[PDB]
Amino acid sequence: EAPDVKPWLFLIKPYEGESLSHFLGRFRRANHLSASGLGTLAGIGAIVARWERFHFNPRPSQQELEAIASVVEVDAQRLAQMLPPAGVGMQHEPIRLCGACYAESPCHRIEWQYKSVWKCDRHQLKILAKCPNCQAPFKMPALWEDGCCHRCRMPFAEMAKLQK
Amino acid sequence: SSQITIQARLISFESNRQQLWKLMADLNTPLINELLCQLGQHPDFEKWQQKGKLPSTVVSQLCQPLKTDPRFAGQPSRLYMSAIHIVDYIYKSWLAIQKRLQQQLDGKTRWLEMLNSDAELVELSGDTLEAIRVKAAEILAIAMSLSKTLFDAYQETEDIKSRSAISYLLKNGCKLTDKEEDSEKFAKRRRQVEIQIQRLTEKLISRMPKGRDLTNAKWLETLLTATTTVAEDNAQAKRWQDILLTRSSSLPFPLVFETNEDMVWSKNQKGRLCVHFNGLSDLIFEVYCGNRQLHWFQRFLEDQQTKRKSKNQHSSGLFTLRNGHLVWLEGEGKGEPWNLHHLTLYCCVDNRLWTEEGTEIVRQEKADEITKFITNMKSDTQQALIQRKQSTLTRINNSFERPSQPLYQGQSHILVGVSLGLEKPATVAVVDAIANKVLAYRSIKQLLGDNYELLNRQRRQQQYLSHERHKAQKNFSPNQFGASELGQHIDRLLAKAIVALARTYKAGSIVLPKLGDMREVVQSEIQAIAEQKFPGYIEGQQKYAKQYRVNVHRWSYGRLIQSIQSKAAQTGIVIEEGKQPIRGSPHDKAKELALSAYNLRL
Amino acid sequence: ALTQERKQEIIVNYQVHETDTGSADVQVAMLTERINRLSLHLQANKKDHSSRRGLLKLIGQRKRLLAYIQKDSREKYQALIGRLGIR
DNA sequence: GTGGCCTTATTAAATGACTTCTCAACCTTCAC
DNA sequence: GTGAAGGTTCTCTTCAGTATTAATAAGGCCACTG
RNA sequence: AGCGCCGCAAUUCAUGCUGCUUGCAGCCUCUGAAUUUUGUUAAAUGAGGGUUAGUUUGACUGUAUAAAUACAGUCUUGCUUUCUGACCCUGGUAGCUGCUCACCCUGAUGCUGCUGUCAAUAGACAGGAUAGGUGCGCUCCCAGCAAUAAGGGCGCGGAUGUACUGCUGUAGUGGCUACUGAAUCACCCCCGAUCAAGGGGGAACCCUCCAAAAGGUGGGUUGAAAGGAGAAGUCAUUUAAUAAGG
Ligand SMILES: [Mg+2]
Ligand SMILES: [Zn+2]
Ligand SMILES: [Zn+2]
Repeated sequence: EAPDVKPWLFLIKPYEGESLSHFLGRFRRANHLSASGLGTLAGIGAIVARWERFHFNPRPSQQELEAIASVVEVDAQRLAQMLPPAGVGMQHEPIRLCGACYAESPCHRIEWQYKSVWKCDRHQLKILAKCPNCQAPFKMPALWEDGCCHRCRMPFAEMAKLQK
Repeated sequence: SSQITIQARLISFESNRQQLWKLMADLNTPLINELLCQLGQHPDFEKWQQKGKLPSTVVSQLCQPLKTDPRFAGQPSRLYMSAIHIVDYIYKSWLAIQKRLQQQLDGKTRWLEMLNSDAELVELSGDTLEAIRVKAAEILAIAMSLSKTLFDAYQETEDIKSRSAISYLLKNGCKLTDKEEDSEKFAKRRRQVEIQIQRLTEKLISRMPKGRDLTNAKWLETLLTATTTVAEDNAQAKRWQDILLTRSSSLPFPLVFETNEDMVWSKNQKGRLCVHFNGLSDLIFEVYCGNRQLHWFQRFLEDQQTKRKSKNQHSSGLFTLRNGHLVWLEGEGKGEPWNLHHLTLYCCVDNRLWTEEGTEIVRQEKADEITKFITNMKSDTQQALIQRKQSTLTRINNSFERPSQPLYQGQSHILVGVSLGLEKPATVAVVDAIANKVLAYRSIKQLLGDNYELLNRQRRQQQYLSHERHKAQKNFSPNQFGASELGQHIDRLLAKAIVALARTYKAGSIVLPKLGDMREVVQSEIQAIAEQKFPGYIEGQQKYAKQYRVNVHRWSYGRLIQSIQSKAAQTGIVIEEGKQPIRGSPHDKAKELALSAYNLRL
Repeated sequence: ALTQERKQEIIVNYQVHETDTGSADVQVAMLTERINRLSLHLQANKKDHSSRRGLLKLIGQRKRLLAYIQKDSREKYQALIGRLGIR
């Protein structure tokens, strides 16, 4: 062993509005974990691959968030802030993006999936629901490694000027 | 199980059939629907669920003001009475189901609390395992019904040592065990109980009895709504879809005639047996039956004529006919419904009333029951009830002069055990219990004899017809069929074979296993395994052992038990219930089932 | 089934402009024609569960489109449902 | 043999099964 | 005045439920190492 | 290949057989059990759809008997089912209507798979359950297709505030309605009934019997079984739609 070392893992700081799908994707990339791997590591199994698609029948339970809060050092109350608050309706399929936010903070925001959200009040821009250059839909936020459209390679920060 | 049904087609000219159809479909079934609706809204409905019992008269009281409502007013008195009986039996059924399910949920919730692992039992007792093992040995030596006695002992003994010792003693099947607890087999056994509690909790969200709307007005108005109106949200549109997919009820509720003399039999000049019903004597229906049942319908006339010749000095309490159901059977093709559908009468008879010796059995059963009633029962109408009961008790002594057939005599020491299994539906052992020897085994193949090929046919058709339905569903084709009638045929062939063997060896009884609810056991066992194998993957869990779970849901152990009970009662062979051992082959299970039922006689 | 002439007449009547062929208003007008004809069919053909499967799809499709239009503009939405005769 | 992937819910229908409940009877009244 | 239709009561259900002996399993592709 | 089924063969055996001693010891012809192989000119299974109020599986009484049942007489009705035979089909003519498809890749409990005339394209005509693979069969496998499982890729047009949409034809494939074609049967034919209805006439084989070379009275027979039903709830499987779940 390395003497006086504590068993450790690569951590990531969650951004102020980062979605759980985006967060788990970064944590998985930081540790080169497959989606099945993190679920086995937390012991919740295949559930992680389901959450990364925003498939929330059922929602992330107290048990499973506290389980993920054992391998991720982020506490379960902060993990619950990566999800819609109680009774806020959300949509999983059309993945959406502000772009002007992504130039400031490279994360998907869970509020971009709310059924009540359509503009960024900070930027006063209509949030995108597909790539404005090539019309390809955005991939699940767990897969936003490159920070660009997977088809035409336009960076999300440039898509800010193609909004509203 | 001496009650059986015999049936016949009822034939009449069209205006009689049309008049009856309109009474049933336009008045009687709407009345039943209204009674079901009002009864499900009654302020005592929630306390009826707690008792599990309906008040004896509440349906009759609700029907009284409806008998003169313009929606329902046009019916004979016995059709209102029939509607009352339909509704009353529906809720007697439904409240009995809910009551037992609730007791099951409460019982297993207590078991989940008192199912503690030895690691938990060490902390919760504060004693070493050997110390609680000794304390369990004492508590067993006092409780020496043992299971219930330990469940009784657990509740009020707040002493956590004895309480834990009872928990340890119950975990092992009411006995001591030296061997160590396999922690994963315990965790699985705990998980099974949680699944069972959850599945019981879900079954207790049963719907109230839905009725039969024959107009389907709700479907058409929902169609007009959903096509011309914006849905306020997804939940309204889903409720619209759920209505639009609901299939229409074609047929009214049958009529029920609980008074056997409300069917009045006659023979027309063309020599055919005829019947008319109280309140509808102008509608003569002609009996069209198989000869294999004709002797019953002839008996109904002879019983009626006997009591008329004696000026009612006989009792209809010994009439072979018990009650009738009047049913429309769905016809193939097209027409007006009174022409398309075939009117059918189902008569309950008690098979014992065929013979004179069996009638004497029923007479004593009637006399004891009525003498008990008259003694315990002691208003003007309640005194009239006593007088009718006393008239019955007097008149059942008058004989109908029925065919004499000496009752079956079976040796008390000879038993037939019937092992029931998923792979081998029945296996029998004839045991001479005082000798402790098997007189005969028979396999499933020997029981079916020349019919044994039907058993492979059933398996083959169940596969084939399921796949043809699966293919037909994707086309929205109506041609969806199944093997239920072949399965019923097989169970009746087995029942006759088992009883014939019992007669041949002069067995005193047939022993059948208390299987319990095999489907909920298997379903919770497999789910507990699958949740370990496919953690967090529901579809993987549901695919796991899917065909075994299907096979267990098709296993017709209840239908086979029922067929055996009926055939044994018609020959006067006693049915006994025993515990089927899990060890051994179907032959050994049948032997030990038989011998345990003998030893369990006390 | 729908004729090309009735189809193109729906396009022309609900178009936002002469080359608009796919705005949500045109889509709900197309679906409203289909739903009206199929409702008349199912009133007569209750056992046509194959065709009933289509209705539940078509009603859902129009429900999603109208909900989309309504939160673009209640003025356009209310005007549109009034023209189509939808409550 | 390790490892990744595999979404989950409701309601209706068909089929196969399971369970529960029921299976009176004498008397009165008005009609030829 | 024999037959038809119609009336009437039948109670209480604080009881029944909860334990074993359990079977080898019931998962199938792909790729990738060892 | 895999899986299910079928028989075959083999071993062991008792629910089989043999014996005196009636509880035991042999044996493996019969009748069965335990699943062990194996697919053979074998023996068994075998799933395209449809067709009868079809026949037999009855009731009572007497006689016999150890039950089981059997014989004789009288009566008989047609219900709901399970098989075995035999027979008929591969449908037609108008309407209504769903789903599917820009294109490409993958290929699903996807679709299709017979014979033989003709026939380059196209299918038609006549046969017909012998219907792709094995003993038989599958959702497996083979071959073609695959838009009508899921996914993935990627055009121009509309729309772009979360909805999505067009590329889509005498098109492919389902469903519903009306009318309509064949068997509409139990040894065969013909004429009828179908909420009642049966009638006529034959063919084989066997009894009964003139005293008889010969045919012919009086009848019989020509495949079997099973039955407790209604009502209400529930579970499981599958299919379809919807939703992203208070
Ligand atoms: Mg959407
Ligand atoms: Zn922004
Ligand atoms: Zn792009």
